[PDB]
Amino acid sequence: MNNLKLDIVEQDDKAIVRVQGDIDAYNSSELKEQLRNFISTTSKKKIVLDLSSVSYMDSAGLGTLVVILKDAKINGKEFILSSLKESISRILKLTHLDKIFKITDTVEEA
Repeated sequence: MNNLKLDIVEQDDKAIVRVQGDIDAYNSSELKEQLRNFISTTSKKKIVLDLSSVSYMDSAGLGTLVVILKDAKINGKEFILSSLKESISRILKLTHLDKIFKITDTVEEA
């Protein structure tokens, strides 16, 4: 219960958010609406969505990142992701999302 979490930080000039959970319809449901919150709450234009705890990501999870971007552009901000597992990494390049939201290995790319 209450498995999906988000570890938002801004205090070093980058809105880094360690997602804590995997992403199917039990969690993409929630990871979405909380990340749409995050995009509004976060004052840093630079979001680094650190997926270092995600491993599985379903089609509802894919569409969620596409939601998060569109809310970024509403908010006039950047949207970047980080910490790509073999799965997750593939599932960003699988729809060319790696050019849409960039991607980074680490904060040294971000």
